[PDB]
Amino acid sequence: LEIFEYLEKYDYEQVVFCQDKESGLKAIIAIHDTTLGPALGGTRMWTYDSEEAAIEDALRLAKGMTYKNAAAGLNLGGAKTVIIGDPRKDKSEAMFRALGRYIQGLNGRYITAEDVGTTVDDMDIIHEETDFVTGISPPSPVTAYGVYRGMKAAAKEAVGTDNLEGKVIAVQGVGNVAYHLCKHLHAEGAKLIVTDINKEAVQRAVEEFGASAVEPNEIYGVECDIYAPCALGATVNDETIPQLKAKVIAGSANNQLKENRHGDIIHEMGIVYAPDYVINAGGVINVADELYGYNRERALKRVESIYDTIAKVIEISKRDGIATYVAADRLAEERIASLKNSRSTYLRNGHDIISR
Amino acid sequence: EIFEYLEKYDYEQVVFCQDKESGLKAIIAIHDTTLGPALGGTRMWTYDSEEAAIEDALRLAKGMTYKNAAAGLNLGGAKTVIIGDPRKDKSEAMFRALGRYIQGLNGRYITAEDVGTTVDDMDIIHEETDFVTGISPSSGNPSPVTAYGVYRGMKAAAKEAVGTDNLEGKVIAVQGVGNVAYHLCKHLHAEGAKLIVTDINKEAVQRAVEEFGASAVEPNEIYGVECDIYAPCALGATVNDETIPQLKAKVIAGSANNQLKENRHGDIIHEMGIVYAPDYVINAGGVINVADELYGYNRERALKRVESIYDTIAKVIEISKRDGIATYVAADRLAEERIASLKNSRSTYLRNGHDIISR
Ligand SMILES: NC(=O)c1ccc[n+]([C@@H]2O[C@H](COP(=O)([O-])OP(=O)(O)OC[C@H]3O[C@@H](n4cnc5c(N)ncnc54)[C@H](O)[C@@H]3O)[C@@H](O)[C@H]2O)c1
Ligand SMILES: NC(=O)c1ccc[n+]([C@@H]2O[C@H](COP(=O)([O-])OP(=O)(O)OC[C@H]3O[C@@H](n4cnc5c(N)ncnc54)[C@H](O)[C@@H]3O)[C@@H](O)[C@H]2O)c1
Repeated sequence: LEIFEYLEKYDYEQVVFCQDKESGLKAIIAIHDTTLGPALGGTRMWTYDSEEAAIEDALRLAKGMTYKNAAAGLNLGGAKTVIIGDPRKDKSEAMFRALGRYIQGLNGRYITAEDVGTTVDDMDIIHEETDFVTGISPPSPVTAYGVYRGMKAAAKEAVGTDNLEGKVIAVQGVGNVAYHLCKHLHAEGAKLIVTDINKEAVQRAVEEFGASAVEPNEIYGVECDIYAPCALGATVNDETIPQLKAKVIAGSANNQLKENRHGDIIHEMGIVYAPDYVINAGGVINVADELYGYNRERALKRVESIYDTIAKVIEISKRDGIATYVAADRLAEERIASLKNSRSTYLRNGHDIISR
Repeated sequence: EIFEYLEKYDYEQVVFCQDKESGLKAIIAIHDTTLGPALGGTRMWTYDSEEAAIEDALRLAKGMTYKNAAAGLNLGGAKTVIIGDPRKDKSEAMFRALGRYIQGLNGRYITAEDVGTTVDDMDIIHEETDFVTGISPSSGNPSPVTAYGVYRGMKAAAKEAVGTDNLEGKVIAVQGVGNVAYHLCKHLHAEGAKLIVTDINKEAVQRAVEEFGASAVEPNEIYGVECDIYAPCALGATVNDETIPQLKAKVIAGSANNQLKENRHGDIIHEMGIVYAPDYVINAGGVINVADELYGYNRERALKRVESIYDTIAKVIEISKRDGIATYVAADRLAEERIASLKNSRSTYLRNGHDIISR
C-alpha cells in the first residue's frame, strides 16, 4: 500500500504498528484526528485476508470514530486498533499486557475499549498497564435505547409527530441490541415486524411484543412505515430501496448505505434516514461517560440527546437541501472546526477528559 | 509485508507520523527498548519509494540497538526517517509537528541530528519535547570525539595484528580528510605515525600534507597503497570483492558506516589475517557524546566512555579467536549478551526505579 498518500489525503495524524513476539501480537493503532482531545476507539481482533486489508480497515474505522465522537458531542478524536488474529485461538494475557504498554507508550493520545473479537476480560488485562481504556466497570441495551430516541426524531419529520402509535416498524435482526430495542418500541403502541437467521430468537420477539415474523429476504417489501436494520450493514442498496415501503430508516447497524449515492436518492424519494453513526452512538457515549467518571443518569441523558442530534441533522437536510448523512458529516466537521477556533486561547492549566 | 519483518527481528513499533499543513511524512522505527529509551537520529532524505523509506528506517533502528548496546549506553534502538528534500521541504511547522509526535511517545523515543537535519532543526523539535539531544545554542562537537573514538579503536586493533598499541612508525591510509578524518590524523601524526591521505576535495588533502607532512594518492588507488592500517573515513561498502584483494594493510579501522559491503566480506578478511575493527563499535564516539548530553554533559566522563572503545574492540578481538568468528559477529554477540544479561539482572522490582530520563 501507499500509506502516507492516504494519510495526507484525509490528514490522518499517526498509524502505530505494534509487535510483541512472545505473545505474537500484531496491532495497528490508527489515529485520524485528536483536535477535540484524546482519540477514542475500540480494539477489533479479526483474521484478515492480507496485512494490506488490516491497515485499510484500521484507517477506515478510525476516520469513522472521528465523526461519531464529534457528532455525539464527545471531547474525543478518532482512532481504532486492529489486532490481526483468530480471537477463538490466538489471545493471551501477554498479548493484552503488551498492547496495554504500547497504549501507555502513547500517553493519552489513544484510549481503547472492546470491539469485534475483544472481551471485557481483554480490556481488564490492558487496564493493568494503562488507564487509557474504558468499558471495564458498569453496553448493548444503551446503544438500543440510543436508537429508541433516534427513531422518534426521525418519525417526527416524515410522520409529523414524534409519537409512534399507528406506525409499523420492520426490525431486521433480533440481536443483543435489536431485542432490547423492541421492548422499548411496542410499549409505545407501534406495530413490530421482526426477522432473523436464528428463528428461535425471532419467536421470543413475536411472543413477547406481538410482532409478525418474516423470512430474512422479505423484511424490505413488508408493508411498514419505519425500517430498523439491527443485524447487517450495506442493507440499503439498489435492490432493497425500491422494495422499501417505509418513509423512515433508523437502526443500530453500521454502513446502512451501500454507497454514498444511495443516501442521495433516498432523500429525493421523501424517505427520512437517521444516519448510522449518529443514532448507534449510544454505546460509545456510555464508555465515553465512564472516563469523566460514570453517572447512570447523566450518561443516559447524553444518550437521550441522540433525538436532538437527528432532529438538527433532519433540519440541515432541508435548510441546505442535502441527504441526512451529508448534513451529519457537516454537523461533525462544523463542531470540530468551530471549537478548534474558540479554544485556541492559551491557558497553562488546560482541562481535558484525562484531567478527571 | 511489515509485521513479518517486525516479528522476524522482534521490532517493537513502527510509528507513521503525518501533518498535512507542514507536509511532514516521518517513520519513527523502534527495534528494542530493553536497556531503556530508544535513541536514534532523524534522517531527512529523498526516497525512490515509500517501501524503501520504511526499509531504511527499520534497518537503521535495528542498527542503533546494537551500537548503543556495545557502546555501553542505557538506550535501545530507533531511527526517524522523514521523506523529503532537506534543501526544499523543511519548515518550523514540520519540526514543531514531529516534536509533538515525539512527546506523543513520552520517552520511548529520543531523537537527534542525522543526514539532512541541522541542529536548528532539533532546536525547533526541542520547543515541543526534551526527548532530543545535540543542542548547540545550549553541548557536543561532535566529529572530533567520533575521531578520538577511532584513534582508541585503532590502537587495540594495532596491538592485535601488529603487536604493540603504539602507532609510531606505522603507515596509515586515511580514506577521506572529512571533519572526523582530519581530527583522527591530528591524533595519529602527533603520536609519530605516517599518513597517506586521499579525497575528492583536493584542497582538504593539501591541508593534511601541509599540517602533518603527509603523502597523497588519487581516490581510486588508496586500497593497493603499501600501508600498515586502512581507515575509511569517507564512504561505506568500501570493503567489497574489488578492494579486499587490493588491500595491503593488516588492520582496517575508520569512522565510516557499513564498511563491509556484504556479511561474507567480514568472514574472508578474518581468514586473510586482516584485523577489522567493526564500524558500529569504533564510530560510537559521536553517539556516546550526545548520549552523555542527556545524563547532563560532562567533558571528562564523556571522553572516558569514548576512551573505553579500546577495550570494547579488545574484547571483540578476544571473542573473534575464543569462538573463531569474524570480528563483526563477535561484536553482534557482545551487544546481545549485554542486552540479555541486564534484562535478567534488572528484573528485580523497584517502585522508585532509575533511568536516563530520571536524570
Ligand atoms: N452493540 C452496539 O453497541 C452496536 C454499536 C455499533 C454497531 N452495532 C451494529 O448493530 C449490530 C450489532 O448489534 P448486536 O450485537 O446486538 O447484534 P448481534 O450480532 O448480537 O445479532 C445480529 C443478528 O443479525 C442476524 N442476521 C444476520 N444476518 C441476517 C440476515 N441476512 N437477515 C436477518 N437477520 C440476520 C443474526 O441472526 C443475529 O441474530 C451489527 O449490525 C453492528 O454493526 C451495534
Ligand atoms: N562525524 C561523525 O561523528 C561520524 C560518526 C558516524 C558516521 N560517520 C561516518 O563518517 C563518514 C564521514 O565522516 P565526516 O562526517 O567527518 O566526513 P565529512 O562528511 O565531513 O567529509 C567526507 C569526506 O569524504 C570525501 N570523500 C567522499 N567520497 C570519497 C571518495 N570516493 N574517495 C575519497 N574521498 C571521498 C569527501 O571529499 C569529504 O572530504 C560518513 O560517511 C559516516 O559513515 C561519521
